[PDB]
Amino acid sequence: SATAIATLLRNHKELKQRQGLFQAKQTDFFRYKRFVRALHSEEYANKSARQPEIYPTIPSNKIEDQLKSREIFIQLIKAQMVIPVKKLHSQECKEHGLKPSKDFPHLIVSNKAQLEADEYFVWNYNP
Repeated sequence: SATAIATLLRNHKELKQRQGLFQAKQTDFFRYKRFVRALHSEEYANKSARQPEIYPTIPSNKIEDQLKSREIFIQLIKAQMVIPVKKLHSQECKEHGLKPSKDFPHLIVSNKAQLEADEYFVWNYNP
């Protein structure tokens, strides 16, 4: 179910996912709110319409939506298929013992995953 959702949304257009440098490998990363938009995409709606037993349905009441959206994403964090990260500004890479790249931002593991809108996450899963 964590695996099922991640497999379905791993490349979804609404993640607007970019490549960054994570522990020295090129890694896709995205903001939490754009993952929520993939949960509201029509792909997810049709798969939860047919297998609500695997893909949990997103209610329409706005606050049950928010809670069901984070419940789902927390399932991905616990399965270790996404990792919360910090996206470093270039001037910050020397504080962390890194050197900036022209083509990619540096990402480092984040202390806590409080699931705010623009929190960044890297994928840690390839189907």
